[PDB]
Amino acid sequence: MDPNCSCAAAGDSCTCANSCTCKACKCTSCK
Ligand SMILES: [Cd+2]
Ligand SMILES: [Cd+2]
Ligand SMILES: [Cd+2]
Repeated sequence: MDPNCSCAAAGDSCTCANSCTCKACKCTSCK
């Protein structure tokens, strides 16, 4: 369930290099 952003999990491999989805991503790959 991706509400606004389900990244910054530390360890896991988020996919913010292809196409971001989070509505409120805070990853350095999408500011
Ligand atoms: Cd990410
Ligand atoms: Cd992102
Ligand atoms: Cd995110």
